[PDB]
Amino acid sequence: IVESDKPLSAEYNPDHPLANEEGYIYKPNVNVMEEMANMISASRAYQTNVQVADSSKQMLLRTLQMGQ
Amino acid sequence: MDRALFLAMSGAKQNMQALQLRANNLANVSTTGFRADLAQARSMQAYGEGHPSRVFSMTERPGHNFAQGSVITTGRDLDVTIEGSGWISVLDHTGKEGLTRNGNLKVDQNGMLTNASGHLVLGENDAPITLPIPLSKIEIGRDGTISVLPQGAPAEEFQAVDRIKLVKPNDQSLFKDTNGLFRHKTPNQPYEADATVSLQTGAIEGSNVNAVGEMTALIDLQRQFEMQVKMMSTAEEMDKSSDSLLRM
Amino acid sequence: GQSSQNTELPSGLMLGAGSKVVATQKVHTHGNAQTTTNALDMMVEGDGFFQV
Amino acid sequence: HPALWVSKTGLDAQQTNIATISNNLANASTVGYKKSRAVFEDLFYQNINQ
Amino acid sequence: MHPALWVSKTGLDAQQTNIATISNNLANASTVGYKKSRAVFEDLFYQNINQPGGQSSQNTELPSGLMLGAGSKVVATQKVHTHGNAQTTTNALDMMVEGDGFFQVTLPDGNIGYTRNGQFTLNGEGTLVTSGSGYPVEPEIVIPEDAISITVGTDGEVSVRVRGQQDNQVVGQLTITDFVNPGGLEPIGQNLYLPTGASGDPQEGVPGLDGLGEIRQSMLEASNVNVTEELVNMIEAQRVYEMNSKVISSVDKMMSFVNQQL
Amino acid sequence: GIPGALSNQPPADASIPQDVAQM
Amino acid sequence: YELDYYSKFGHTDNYGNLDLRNKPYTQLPSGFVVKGNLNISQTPIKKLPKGLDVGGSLEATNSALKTIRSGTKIKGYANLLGSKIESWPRGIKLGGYLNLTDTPLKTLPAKLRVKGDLSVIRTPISALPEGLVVDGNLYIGGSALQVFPDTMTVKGNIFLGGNKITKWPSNLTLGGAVAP
Repeated sequence: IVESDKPLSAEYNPDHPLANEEGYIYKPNVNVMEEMANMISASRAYQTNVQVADSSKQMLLRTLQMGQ
Repeated sequence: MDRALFLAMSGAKQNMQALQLRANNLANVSTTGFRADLAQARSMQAYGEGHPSRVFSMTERPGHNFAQGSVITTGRDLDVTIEGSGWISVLDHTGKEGLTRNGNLKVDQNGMLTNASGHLVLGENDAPITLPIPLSKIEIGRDGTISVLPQGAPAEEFQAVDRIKLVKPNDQSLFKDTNGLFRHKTPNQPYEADATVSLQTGAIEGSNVNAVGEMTALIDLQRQFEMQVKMMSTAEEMDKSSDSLLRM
Repeated sequence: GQSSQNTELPSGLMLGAGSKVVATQKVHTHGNAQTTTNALDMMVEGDGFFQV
Repeated sequence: HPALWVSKTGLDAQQTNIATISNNLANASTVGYKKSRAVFEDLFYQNINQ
Repeated sequence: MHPALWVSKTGLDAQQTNIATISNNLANASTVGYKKSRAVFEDLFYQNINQPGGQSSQNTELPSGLMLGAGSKVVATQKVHTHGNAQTTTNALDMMVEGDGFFQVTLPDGNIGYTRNGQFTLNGEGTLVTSGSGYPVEPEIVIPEDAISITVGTDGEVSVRVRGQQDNQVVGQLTITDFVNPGGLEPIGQNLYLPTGASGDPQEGVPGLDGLGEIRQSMLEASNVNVTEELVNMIEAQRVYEMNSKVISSVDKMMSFVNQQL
Repeated sequence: GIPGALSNQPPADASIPQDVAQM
Repeated sequence: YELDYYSKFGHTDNYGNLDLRNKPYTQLPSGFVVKGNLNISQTPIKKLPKGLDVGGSLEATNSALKTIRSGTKIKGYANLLGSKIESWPRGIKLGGYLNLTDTPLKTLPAKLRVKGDLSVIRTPISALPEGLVVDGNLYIGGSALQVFPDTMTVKGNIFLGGNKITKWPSNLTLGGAVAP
């Protein structure tokens, strides 16, 4: 697992306990749009590999029945 | 089934908890001497064998907004507000000393000086302040000194009887207890009576809840809550699809 | 209710139950004076109450 | 909202001033009456995000 | 949070501070010797998103060199120490400073606080004290009981008239303080200022020599607030406040569409 | 191996000399 | 290039951990202070500024780090596996281990104290300085060492790593053993 190299989104929360000398606090660089695409892409990619395995499972069965 | 259902469920549950924390601040906008509670999220990774891909998020209360509240001018002698930073020492019904910021004082039939919530206010002797029963004019000093006038006494009899115990400790060492009284995180720690804090007599300090700050937190908590719910839905959708493998 | 013990951490999270009106406090500030021509209406200057 | 009550102090402060002005005008014929002036002063200044 | 949400929120908090300091000025629109304050805004830091290297001059006009701001903030509530108009009163114990200078009073804690308010009076002992809380004026000036009038000269030389003898007897001399940077003084309420590091060391001298102002008796310094300026800036602050509310709802609607459509 | 890859073990840190010293 | 006041602000988290992984920075500001861990691995930095104070750990693996100025303070450890450093300065305040595996290190200051393990694996170092005290293990595998100092203190186990030791210390208090 490799973390994204995007800079952390700095927010001005000067009264926050964790604020730095300039009153900035940093928050994760997670972008909603790309994480939603990953949710869609991973799920659709997961389900199509089940289809291949299920189809490949049938082909092995028909080979067993070959000749009889 | 995939453990991502519970990973997203644990985030959705915590977003509700942070929502309730912000809800208490909005329910307490008009409360006297009320310090708004801060809410944030902490990332705690699930260390163990395997790829480091599962990290939980749980909400916490890192601190409180110790800014000065909105001062209300009431023109009442027994109403005081702390100027700048400070606290008032009071003991609750359990006789446990705790710091408060509610300066809406009152005098009972026995003469003991209490606040709006009934907590006895401490003084120089570190004992609850008791005033002579038949008073005629009560004036609270700017530094906390209490000067009273006996009933029928002439004007030149403004003798002081007590001094309000004002405490100004570090705001990061105080936690809000179960009854709204801030106490030291380290137990059995004495409260030193500071002589620098001042009272703006004739006014009441309101709450420091930033209504916009809570509203913008709400809308972000809603969206993050809804996105994790979609993660729960797509987790069971994948699980249902990956069930025809054993469907020979 | 474990006393203290990491109040700032998720284990020590505390949620309030809301707010309520605790008392309708009477403010006995002295009012102004209404000078009338009636001979039977009377006023107290300061602390004191009529008894009926 | 802090600005709500900062202005509310000004409303109350000016009300006290007007009450003294009316008292001075009411006793414009009183013998041996001394006029009075209301003294204004600002409240404490609070420190914000440092 | 979506970074666009917090960027707009800083604009809302900046205007809230602007509204707070603008209501305080109108509240003290009749205070004697009150100095108006204005909220000073400045933009926050810009961060490189498409180039974490930190070189903002390479391709700044290109997507790789894009920089996004973090919002706005109020950097200071600057006091405008302009001289105010003169109020001519009948009381002989209130004074005024013509030009630069600050009166000196002794606080209960021991140190002295500097004021432009000249509303003074006498206590039971007769010392010159403030008309409000009653803090004595430095240096101490005690008026004898036999005195019938108070005369404060243009250089602060206080003299009283006593019958049975001609010529006024001098009982003290006022002395005012000036600062290199009076805008750096800390307001503490009750028309008092405390010296700070940014203000500089106090410069004390007779009121009328070395560029100092002159003490005027039976005269008061009006507040320098401009009620029309506050109303105009109040109009702008509301509209800027509303505009930052519109974008926050705009971001909220977009994000609500994402999880409702996808 | 991939460079910059995260580890599945608590991150040896500062306080408690124990981590600052033991490799 | 150089690191400015605002350049470092983009590489700092809420706990002041400065991450410069593969960033094209060549130097840090003089008298630099970092609250947390500093990571300068795979960076073209050739020399650390004088007066550097690190509240965490130092990591400069596979980097161009060659020179360190005296007076540097490190609360944690100094991980320099694969750097270009040639000599270790005297007076470095180090609270952890010194990992110099795969480094061209040649000489070490006398009376050096390491509060943890010391790894000079695959280094051309010729002789450990006299008075060297190590509170952890000693790694000398693949190095040019063949003679030990007369007096040295290794609280842990000395690991030879293959090189033949012809001379042993006369005064050596070892809490462990010696492994080839």
